Amino acid sequence: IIKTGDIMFAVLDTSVNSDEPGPILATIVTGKLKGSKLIGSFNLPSNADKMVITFNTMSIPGAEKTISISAYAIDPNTARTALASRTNHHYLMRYGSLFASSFLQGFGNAFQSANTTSTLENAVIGLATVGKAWSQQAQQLFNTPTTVEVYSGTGLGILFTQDVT
Amino acid sequence: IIKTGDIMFAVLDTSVNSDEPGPILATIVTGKLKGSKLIGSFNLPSNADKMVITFNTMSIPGAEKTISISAYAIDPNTARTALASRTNHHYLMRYGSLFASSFLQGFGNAFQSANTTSTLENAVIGLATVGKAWSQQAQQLFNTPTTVEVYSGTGLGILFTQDVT
Amino acid sequence: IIKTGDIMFAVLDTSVNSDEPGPILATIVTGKLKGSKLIGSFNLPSNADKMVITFNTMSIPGAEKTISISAYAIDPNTARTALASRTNHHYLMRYGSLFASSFLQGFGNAFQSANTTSTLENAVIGLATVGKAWSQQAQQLFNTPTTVEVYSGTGLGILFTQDVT
Amino acid sequence: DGCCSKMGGINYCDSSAGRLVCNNGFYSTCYCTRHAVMDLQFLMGCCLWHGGVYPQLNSSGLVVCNDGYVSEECSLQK
Amino acid sequence: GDTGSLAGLQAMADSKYTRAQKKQKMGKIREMALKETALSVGAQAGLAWRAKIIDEQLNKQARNLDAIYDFNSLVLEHNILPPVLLEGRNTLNLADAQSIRISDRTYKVAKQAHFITTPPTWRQYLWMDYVKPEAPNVTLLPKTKAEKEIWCIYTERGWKNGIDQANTILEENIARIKEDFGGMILYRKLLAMNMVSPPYVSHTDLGVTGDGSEIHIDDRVLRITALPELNVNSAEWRAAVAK
Repeated sequence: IIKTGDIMFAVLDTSVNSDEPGPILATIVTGKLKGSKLIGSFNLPSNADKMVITFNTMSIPGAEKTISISAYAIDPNTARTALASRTNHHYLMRYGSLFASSFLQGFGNAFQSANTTSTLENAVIGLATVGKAWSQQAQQLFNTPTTVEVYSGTGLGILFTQDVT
Repeated sequence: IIKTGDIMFAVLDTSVNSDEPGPILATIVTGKLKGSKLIGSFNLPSNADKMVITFNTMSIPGAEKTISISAYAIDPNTARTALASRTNHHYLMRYGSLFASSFLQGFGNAFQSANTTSTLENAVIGLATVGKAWSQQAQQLFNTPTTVEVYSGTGLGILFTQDVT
Repeated sequence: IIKTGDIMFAVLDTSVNSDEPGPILATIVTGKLKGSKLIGSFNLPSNADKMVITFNTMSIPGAEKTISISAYAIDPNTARTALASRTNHHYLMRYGSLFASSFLQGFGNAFQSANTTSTLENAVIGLATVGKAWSQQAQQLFNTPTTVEVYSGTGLGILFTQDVT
Repeated sequence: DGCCSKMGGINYCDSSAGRLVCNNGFYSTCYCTRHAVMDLQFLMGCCLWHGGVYPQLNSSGLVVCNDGYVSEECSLQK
Repeated sequence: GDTGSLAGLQAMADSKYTRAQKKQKMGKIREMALKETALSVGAQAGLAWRAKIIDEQLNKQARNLDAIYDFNSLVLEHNILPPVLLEGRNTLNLADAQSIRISDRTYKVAKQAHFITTPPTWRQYLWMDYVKPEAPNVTLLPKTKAEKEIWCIYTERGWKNGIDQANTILEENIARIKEDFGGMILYRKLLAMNMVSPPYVSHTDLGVTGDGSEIHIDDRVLRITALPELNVNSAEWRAAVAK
């Protein structure tokens, strides 16, 4: 018998990159249930300003039963929903690749255009033709999002949604 | 017996960003109900002139029941329906990125144009080509809204909608 | 027995912006019914000529009854249906942003066209390229109307439509 | 502060009398254990000299005692 | 103006007061909740404070209470609590028209006598329960200075109300213990007057009892066989006189 919408603690012990969702287990560390383990998963948001773990597969020892109370997560001693991780993983790399391909395209075309009014010609040559395919390939691969990653040494706080017996 | 549409209070202890909905609980601190918890969720408005938490699931201690008196939120000590939060999160970032991409493209093309009437040529080169790709990518990314976020220590007021027993 | 279409007084203690409709309740302080209160909602007109509240869910305390007498609202001591609020909320911001984006576009094109008849050219550059993207974005965002918002301390009058008992 | 002040100091607590013993062989004026001789006359709580607090979380603000007496001053008022 | 009301009505026909009334109408329509909350919290705080003061004043002079309310003096010889009697003089009832029923004096048993272990004290009759409330919460706040001042004066009125409630409760307890004590002393005086019956008891003695497992070396069982009650015949009534 658990009241609807109260907050309990759990501790997350193993980490995972947010590219393959999967069953992630925590150990419930406070409350009436002790020694109990729980598996769930995450979902990837479009904007990564928060990250939560859906938690439904609850195993309690003593007797071989598996209740399925489903609940969400909040950051303990913070009481907010964000994930304490890095979000700027893959911005600057693709930015630099695109801008370098651009600079090549511009070098070849503009310093060929300035020919009217040897080595400089070959510089025009090289940047002129290696800008283009690399630029369209950079816009091809530019779409990969910046991954988040939950950590193996920070717990989480689980707030209830329904009742169990 | 609760009359249809008087005003009660609660204190909210948990914060959440306006990106992924979920269960959010308030602590009813006064009235006939003590120890009462109230879970609900939120919705994302198109304009930031108000922001509310839609409350549906009431849990009351003492007796094992779960009544369904559902209600909305007003701001504490304002009696208004707006939410005390910040909304200038992503004006300036997208504005400056788009405008810098534009100014780059314009710099390269017009200082190419004024050539008739080597380092300055390379300035033309870099600006003329890193303006355009960043401009189309910035207009690709320009549509992301500024999120709002509630706080983890603010009370709220709740106006009743129906009767219970 | 209530006369079909008489005038009652209702007490408004909570405010709402005219963006999301909701159950808004006032308290009747006069007449035969004591302690009675009435919830309803508002509507968004196309033009801001007046703003009114429709009221449907009427409750008389003591006994468990909930009548549904429908009524409209008038401004007290004016005997008119307008709302005392603001209406110049979002004219000037969109006007200024649009006209500034325009002025940038015009500066670039005309001060580039007057070139035949470095830093000044860069001024032409900046206005020339940052005008157009902001111009189309402002023409995108111009469509938002001016919001009005009722107060949390001005009551209203109610004129009846049907009979109850 | 120092219970055995201006004395030999805290030696040990006698639990049969619930009192500390100073190093000079005198009974102190501080207690150590709960089960000693107190002299207190002011007491808190309600439903006193009655059945105690009825354990059921009632919806109404009136709180009754287990022996049936009604304590409205312990309760809230209308 | 309702005093010289024709002149006041001719004055209210003027348009100045007609528009003067609206800007005070909102103030006279938006103030009640602050007033009611101030009244309620003043009632709670004053009731608690006066209750604590009353308990301190009561426990300050407890010795004379034990001096006056010696139930242990009134416990009977078989450790029996005497019963409670109520008396009345100049009884008159009117059921309806053409019907008057009169009587001079009357008596009634209220609490039947029963066994006791310990004599009672005054504390269960007269101690006021005290618990400090440490939950000050404000729903709507007085936002202007006039609102805070009237909030203070309604808190003061609630303080007075809680004082009144505590005083009435204390006098209620005084009335109850007076009724019980008067009943017992009235019973003693009437038995001295030989109007009531004495309580009658018996004791049965049983020898060395118990089975082979456990034993009791005696067994005296005491039961009261006759409750006290009045006699309906007046021939056995003896008067008294002093000097």
